[PDB]
Amino acid sequence: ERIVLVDNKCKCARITSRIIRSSEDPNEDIVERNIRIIVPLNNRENISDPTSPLRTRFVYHLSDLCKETCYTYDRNKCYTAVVPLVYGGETKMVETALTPDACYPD
Amino acid sequence: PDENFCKGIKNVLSCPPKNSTGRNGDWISVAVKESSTTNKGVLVPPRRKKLCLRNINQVWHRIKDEKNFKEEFVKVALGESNALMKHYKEKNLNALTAIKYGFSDMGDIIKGTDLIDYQITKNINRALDKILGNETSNDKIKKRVDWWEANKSAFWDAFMCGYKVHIGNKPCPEHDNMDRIPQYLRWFREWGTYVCSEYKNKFENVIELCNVRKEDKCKGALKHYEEWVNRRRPEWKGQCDKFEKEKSKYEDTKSRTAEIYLKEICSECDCKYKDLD
Amino acid sequence: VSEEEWNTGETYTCVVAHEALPNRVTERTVDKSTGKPTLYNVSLVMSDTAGTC
Amino acid sequence: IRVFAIPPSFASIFLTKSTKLTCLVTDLTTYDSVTISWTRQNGEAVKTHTNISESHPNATFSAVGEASICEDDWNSGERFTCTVTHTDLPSPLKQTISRPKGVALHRPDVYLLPPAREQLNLRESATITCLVTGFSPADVFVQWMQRGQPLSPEKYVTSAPMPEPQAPGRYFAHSILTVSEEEWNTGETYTCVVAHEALPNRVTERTVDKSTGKPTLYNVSLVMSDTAGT
Ligand SMILES: *[C@@H]1O[C@H](CO)[C@@H](O[C@@H]2O[C@H](CO)[C@@H](O)[C@H](O)[C@H]2NC(C)=O)[C@H](O)[C@H]1NC(C)=O
Ligand SMILES: *[C@@H]1O[C@H](CO)[C@@H](O)[C@H](O)[C@H]1NC(C)=O
Ligand SMILES: *[C@@H]1O[C@H](CO)[C@@H](O)[C@H](O)[C@H]1NC(C)=O
Repeated sequence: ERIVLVDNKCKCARITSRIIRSSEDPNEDIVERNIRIIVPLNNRENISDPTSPLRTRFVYHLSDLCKETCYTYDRNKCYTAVVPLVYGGETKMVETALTPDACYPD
Repeated sequence: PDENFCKGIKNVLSCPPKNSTGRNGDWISVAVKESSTTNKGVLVPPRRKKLCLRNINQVWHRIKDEKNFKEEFVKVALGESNALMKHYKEKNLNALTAIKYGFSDMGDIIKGTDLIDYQITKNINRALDKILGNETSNDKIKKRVDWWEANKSAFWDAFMCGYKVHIGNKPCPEHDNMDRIPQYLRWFREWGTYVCSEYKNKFENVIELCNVRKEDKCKGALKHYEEWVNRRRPEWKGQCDKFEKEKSKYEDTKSRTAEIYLKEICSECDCKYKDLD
Repeated sequence: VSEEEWNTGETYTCVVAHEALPNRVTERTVDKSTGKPTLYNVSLVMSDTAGTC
Repeated sequence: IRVFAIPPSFASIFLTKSTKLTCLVTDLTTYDSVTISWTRQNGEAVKTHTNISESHPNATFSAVGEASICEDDWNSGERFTCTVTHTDLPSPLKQTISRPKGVALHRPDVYLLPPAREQLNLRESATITCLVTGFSPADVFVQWMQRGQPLSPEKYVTSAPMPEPQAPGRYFAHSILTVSEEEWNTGETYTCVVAHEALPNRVTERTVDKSTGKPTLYNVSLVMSDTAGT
């Protein structure tokens, strides 16, 4: 019964609006926005770069997300980085899987 | 009638989803057992590891009567019925086996004979001992067995209450009275059913690929099958060894090979057995 | 329109045409679903399980 | 007379892209008569060894092995042996080496544990344990890096793989990086990389620092604007 206007995945916002149906009377029925936004609370500022510090200031521009480095990982997409590896004198750069269940071989 | 009477709804606490974990549980990973020497090679299911006892964990000390003892296990049984069926509703599979396995596991926790090293199990055992009175070890074990055998009716009726809130008009199934079957045989049956379903799936894939078409994808299918059988062989070895050690003590298990014990009774597809011979 | 009609959702879409416009059509929309709302419940959970939304 | 054959770890298979078998013979007299060709399952050989040193720190003989076997042969698991021609042994010694066949492949889980608050109260050194759980077989390769560039191998020490206490066939690996306490307090990101065959991308990485690993406080600036929306 609620219309999901905007569902951005990185900001993990859920812009959805619902109307409570009133009784038999002139219309004063309440229109609501059922916005339910979720914080990671432990992710870093550069989501692709693992070597970033903790992000504390989360800026949620609600008008902007309707239509910028993004907050939480999405299981559909891959956020991957390259890490150096050494067996000796040689240095080899190998792509790594930052999050499971997203880039698993399917 | 083969149904349950209208049971009043009691407050139940939420439980974490069984499919919340991305790994979907690990059969191989076993956390705690009573002893891995006398009970070697037994595998704990994800269902037992995810067995949500939050309702009894809150009031395991404030409880002082057997009427509340029956009522509290009804509350957690309803939560398990909601959790198991919702998990299998997404999976589109029959949840009766999970319901009865969870009931039997809960009953063995009530006994204290459940093949687990939980202090929660010890706490519930001590609470039930102080409910009925303190006696010697064998006497209190036998009294707890008798009490659970007498009072399992309400718990099992709550389980089909959770079952019939969804199935509705279709008749309720029968108890099947497997409560005499211990924990490890039931875990063997659950493991066999799970691994037989996965063998059905993987064998269907490897047939549909290799038998019709050596394609690289077919070679990958054979490699996946090889990896899975290599993963599952030590589990079979340990469980069969356990069956051989505890072989002689029941009549139903007098059949010599463990695979035919799995095959001849219940909860199996009669397809594969992973014998080393 | 009748006041009873606006209470039910008909999406009352507005369409215009003009020269200095890219598509030659700009589509605007008003209904009872979108508007100034009476109640705002902004709900945040301080979740620790991240990377799953 | 000491002889050892070291299987090539999966890091040697992956990073070097070449399978190099070494059957080292050390702590013995020097005769310089070493000519060893790695025998395959059949009688033929692939390649001879290279770079034999006729000196040792304790004035003895140190030998090494070298070969280039295709990776598909190792996937097949054919048995390989190293036989010695060097003249001190009256009879050649054979060390049968091969990849085990039938072993399970469980993906490892890389887990980072921050230093305890008791140790951080000392203010000299901070120890971080990169604890790996549930990999099979034992051969696991682990690295430590700071902010993207690697550390020296002396800074971090990793233990040999050991059987899991309760799991039947799994193994656990435990590695420690010892750093000064003030570096941990500055917030430098310390990361651990584990290489194994059963991983999806063969490399998975985890990062921990002061703000991530058991932080004392959660500082969050929860700002929001334009609640009217469009
Ligand atoms: C930090 O975020 C920036 C985006 O603002 C990224 O930097 C570049 O990202 C592109 C696309 O992934 C890469 O092709 C470039 O190589 C990145 N730049 C550098 C210098 O590597 C990236 O997500 C983050 N930066 C780093 C260094 O990880
Ligand atoms: C917002 O309020 C409505 C009722 O007015 C309620 O149904 C809805 O669940 C609320 N939103 C959240 C996130 O709880
Ligand atoms: C905590 O956050 C506030 C507001 O973002 C900032 O002013 C302050 O410096 C922060 N303190 C620390 C120790 O990060």
